[PDB]
Amino acid sequence: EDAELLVTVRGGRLRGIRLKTPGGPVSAFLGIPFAEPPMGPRRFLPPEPKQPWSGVVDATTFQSVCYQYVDTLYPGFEGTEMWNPNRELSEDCLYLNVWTPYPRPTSPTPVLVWIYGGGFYSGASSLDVYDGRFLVQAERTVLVSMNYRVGAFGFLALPGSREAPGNVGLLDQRLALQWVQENVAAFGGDPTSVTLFGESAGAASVGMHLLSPPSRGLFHRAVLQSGAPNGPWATVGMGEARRRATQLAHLVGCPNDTELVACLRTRPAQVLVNHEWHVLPQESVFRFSFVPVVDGDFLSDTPEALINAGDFHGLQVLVGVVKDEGSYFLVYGAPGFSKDNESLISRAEFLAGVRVGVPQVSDLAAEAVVLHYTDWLHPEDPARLREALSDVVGDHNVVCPVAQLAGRLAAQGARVYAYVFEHRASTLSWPLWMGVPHGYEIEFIFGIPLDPSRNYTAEEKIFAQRLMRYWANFARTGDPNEPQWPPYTAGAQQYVSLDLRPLEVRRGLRAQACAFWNRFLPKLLSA
Amino acid sequence: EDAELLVTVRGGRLRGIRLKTPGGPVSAFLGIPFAEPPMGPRRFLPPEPKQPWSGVVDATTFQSVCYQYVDTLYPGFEGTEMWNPNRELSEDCLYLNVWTPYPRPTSPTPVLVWIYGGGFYSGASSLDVYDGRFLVQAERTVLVSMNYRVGAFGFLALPGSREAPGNVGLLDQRLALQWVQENVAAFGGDPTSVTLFGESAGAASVGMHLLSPPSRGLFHRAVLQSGAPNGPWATVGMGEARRRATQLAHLVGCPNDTELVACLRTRPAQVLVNHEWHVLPQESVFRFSFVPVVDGDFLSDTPEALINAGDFHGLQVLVGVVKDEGSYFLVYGAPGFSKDNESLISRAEFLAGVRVGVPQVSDLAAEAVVLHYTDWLHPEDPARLREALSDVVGDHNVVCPVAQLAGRLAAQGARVYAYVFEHRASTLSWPLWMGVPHGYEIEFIFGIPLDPSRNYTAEEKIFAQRLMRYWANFARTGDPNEPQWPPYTAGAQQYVSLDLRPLEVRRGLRAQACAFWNRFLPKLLSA
Ligand SMILES: *[C@@H]1O[C@H](CO[C@@H]2O[C@@H](C)[C@@H](O)[C@@H](O)[C@@H]2O)[C@@H](O[C@@H]2O[C@H](CO)[C@@H](O)[C@H](O)[C@H]2NC(C)=O)[C@H](O)[C@H]1NC(C)=O
Ligand SMILES: *[C@@H]1O[C@H](CO[C@@H]2O[C@@H](C)[C@@H](O)[C@@H](O)[C@@H]2O)[C@@H](O[C@@H]2O[C@H](CO)[C@@H](O)[C@H](O)[C@H]2NC(C)=O)[C@H](O)[C@H]1NC(C)=O
Ligand SMILES: COc1cc2c(cc1OC)C(=O)[C@H](CC1CCN(Cc3ccccc3)CC1)C2
Ligand SMILES: COc1cc2c(cc1OC)C(=O)[C@H](CC1CCN(Cc3ccccc3)CC1)C2
Repeated sequence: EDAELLVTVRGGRLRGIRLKTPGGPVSAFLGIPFAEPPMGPRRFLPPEPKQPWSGVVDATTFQSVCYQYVDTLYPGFEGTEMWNPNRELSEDCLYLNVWTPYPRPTSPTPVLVWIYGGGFYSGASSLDVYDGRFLVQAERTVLVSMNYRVGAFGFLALPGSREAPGNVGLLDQRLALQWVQENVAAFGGDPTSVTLFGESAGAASVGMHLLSPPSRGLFHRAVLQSGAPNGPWATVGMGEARRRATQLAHLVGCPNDTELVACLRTRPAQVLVNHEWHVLPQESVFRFSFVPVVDGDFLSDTPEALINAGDFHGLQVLVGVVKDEGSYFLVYGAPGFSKDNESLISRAEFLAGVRVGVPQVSDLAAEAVVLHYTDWLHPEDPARLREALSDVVGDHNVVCPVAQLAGRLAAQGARVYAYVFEHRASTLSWPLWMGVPHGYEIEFIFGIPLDPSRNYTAEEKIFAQRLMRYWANFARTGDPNEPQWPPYTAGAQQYVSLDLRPLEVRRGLRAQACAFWNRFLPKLLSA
Repeated sequence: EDAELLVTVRGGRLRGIRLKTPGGPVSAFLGIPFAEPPMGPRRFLPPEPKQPWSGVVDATTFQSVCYQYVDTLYPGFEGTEMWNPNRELSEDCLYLNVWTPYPRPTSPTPVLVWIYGGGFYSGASSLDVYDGRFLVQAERTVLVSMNYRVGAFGFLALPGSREAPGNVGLLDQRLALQWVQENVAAFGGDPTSVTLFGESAGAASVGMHLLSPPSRGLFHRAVLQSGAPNGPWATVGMGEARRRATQLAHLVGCPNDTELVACLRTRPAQVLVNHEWHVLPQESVFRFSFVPVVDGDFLSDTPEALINAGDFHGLQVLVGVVKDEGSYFLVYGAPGFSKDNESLISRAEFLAGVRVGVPQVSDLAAEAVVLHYTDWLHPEDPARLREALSDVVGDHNVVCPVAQLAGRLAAQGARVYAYVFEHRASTLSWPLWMGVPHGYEIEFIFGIPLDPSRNYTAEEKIFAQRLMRYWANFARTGDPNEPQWPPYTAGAQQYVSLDLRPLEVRRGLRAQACAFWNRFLPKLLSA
């Protein structure tokens, strides 16, 4: 046997596997249990630490994916399938993965912890696009990724109840981070240099750990890609969480909070998934039924309030967005959109699309959106309308929540670096009109282009290596730099473009659009 | 005696004067009485037709200027003095002026009728800049201009009362127009071709005659320069007119409508003028105490409603603005502004200036203004802030009311031509930062540069001749064209730039800005 692939952690012994990479081997420990399986009476409850085991746990393959909806929108299309579960679904799903250089580092090595996105309703650490093998070999880090509960299993909340307190998926993440603190040294990782990074709901997760004191001691630096805890999709208030939980019970034949959860616990996991989208109150894109709930516990206040009131001295954070954050979402409900035509919508479809992209706001707020995003010299031009609705959804859900987070953190003591990712992958299957869509920077950060079996270009490989170096520099030092990448500040608002050309420094994260969403529109909604 | 200078009109015989002009002689009949002097018991009352006289009235000089405030902001500065009364003040002021070619035309000639601006509180037909001799000689038109009551004497209203019904200044204008119908043929003018033109409050007056049926039979075309009847300064509601009238009475020692007006009729004219500005409810620029009142009589409803509900087929209209409608107004009250420095204001002064320029709106509405007019990449640049406040005032008071009117008229049957006047006069006394300010296209339309005694460049003389041709072409044919000047439409929104260069066609009268003022902001104020 190979001693490099045998590790003893606090709970017992593990057997890993040696993996090939174009640059040399790496060691991988996949499917390490970090919590007791949250099944049966355990459903909806906070995770409990995994009890010690005798013998050797086989950490040689990815474990199951947490129960979740499977996207049926374009069956067999690789653009949607790459995000779907690639292992069987199970509620017995709380496992994490460690990648380390081969042979294992003997001196403490900086740790990256990946939190996957997927709207808090989907995702898995086993997806191909999250393969940590390239980052670990090229940049000599330890990489950890964990599965955490999603959808009703992670975030159904009956606030006040002990049975379904909400946010347990976030506690799954915290438990994995405590696991890293306690065991990552056994794999050569340095528990004193832990950088959290995540995308979309994973980024929103990272931010929530920044704003929750019990988690803030489990890591040192943060990377938020295309997501933020203050996103209008990332949290729900207590009353709407209760209504969504109560409607879900009703749709599956249930029924006292205790009595309601007890009946929910009797239902097959798949039954809850089958009705998940039906508890959304209005037609929408970029909205998800079961998300973190602001209840005073995990989050003592709203993320916006917590951001505006925080001392962030000593924090370095790396944030950014893709060029077209909104386009991807339009084909899941905006009238007139399809990946298979050019989606050259009419003004009437644009107007209807605005209510789908900004659901549950006053007619006055919707008019304000139409005012800002209409070119009144070309009010009915279909191409401009398509781009404008994509900007509405992208600005409102991603860019402007990210800009607000970065502005407040910088103005309150944190060093912030900002990027816009502007390269469209040669391999992208989605239509050209979607531009650079949500999620398609991840494969470059993880160095997937280095995989020879895939058909990336030679400068795409160099680009991936640049990005891995930036990300790993930030993990090691708080500074992505080795043309220079300057910090983002509330005044100068500098960020860099990431593409095949050299770094170009630019100003303003859609500053005009984000003044509307971050400064004016809240005032309108309060009055 | 000279027969060219003798004319008989319905009220009796008139003697005029022969005027010299760089291009040839013109006949002028200045100071023709068209109403009984509205003095004593007649103050605040509708005008009464001039009773016929025996003998010959000498119409040889301008009559007195209607009682009015005199601008004291920069004493002896020609930029302010040129607008101040150049004849003694009197309530005995209801006289009009006719200019005709010498010798008198042999065939019926098109008539231009000028209505001066001055915020409805000031102005006079005698000002040097309204000298009709050049238009008449260059373009062989008949030109008429009238005095009409201003300030409290023209527009103090106690709505419902017979003693101060309001709008008598507009009835002064209407009576003069009836005089033109009955008498202009005696000067060679064609009463079937009468074109109204006016600037600022005169433009708004022209517009109100378009929307008042009794006036509509007295003219055929209209020209609105830098003003519109739907401007937020040009009308007041019944209750606010009553409150201003009542506060004016209170401030001059007056306690029943008839008893109140009777007490006011005893006060010296100058005493009413001395208190005129004190009835404005809030600190402001571009607001005037006594303006046309929406009463159900002269205006069946608000100008905005009448515009939106009217059939305008068969109407030709020429409308336009200067490049910098707002700058002039800032030195009358916006903090940090002066003609004598560069008025490089701070953000704090800008914010304060926005409430002065947009008085009596909700805090939320003010925030919406700040959002649209702040460049959030340069929120504090003094030069940009100065230009932004000027655009706020120019867009809100002039450009966007003119654009709304032009768009509605075109879409409802009228042929519309639109211009932006972009030439800054060589002789201009105001600082360079004001650009092309409110009012400074008038001297070119009237051909004042052809006066040799003045020091205009030769190119300005050519330019004035071009502009007179456009105006007279429109007056004769409804079409300024002889590069072509296309009609303005709600869709294409085409207009021409007027300066020393040839006609350049452009699109949108500040369209992004005016969507905010005309489409969104009203919805906000009602909610
Ligand atoms: C672009 O596609 C949308 C969606 O239609 C789907 O994709 C097309 C490629 C084609 O295969 C359609 O039949 C598919 O349904 C079109 O909008 C749809 O129009 C139909 C009827 O005309 C309607 O029943 C759907 O609800 C519409 N989908 C909406 C509103 O989201 C759209 O018209 C296409 N654009 C074109 C053809 O120019
Ligand atoms: C630009 O001028 C304004 C107006 O001030 C007047 O004109 C100046 C040329 C100078 O002679 C001033 O003293 C005049 O009062 C300045 O704003 C004024 O500032 C003073 C304080 O110094 C204050 O008492 C006034 O109320 C201000 N007036 C207004 C209308 O706000 C302004 O500071 C000057 N800007 C410069 C010099 O950059
Ligand atoms: C089935 O019903 C619905 C399903 C969805 C929506 C609305 C729905 O109806 C309201 C959405 O808005 C979602 C659209 C996202 C699906 C996942 N992808 C790929 C991706 C996954 C993870 C990270 C980054 C990208 C992005 C768009 C799904
Ligand atoms: C004394 O108080 C005030 C006086 C004025 C304002 C506010 C005031 O206090 C709030 C204004 O806003 C007015 C500013 C105009 C004065 C006349 N001119 C010249 C002109 C005359 C006729 C047509 C076109 C231009 C333009 C600016 C006057």
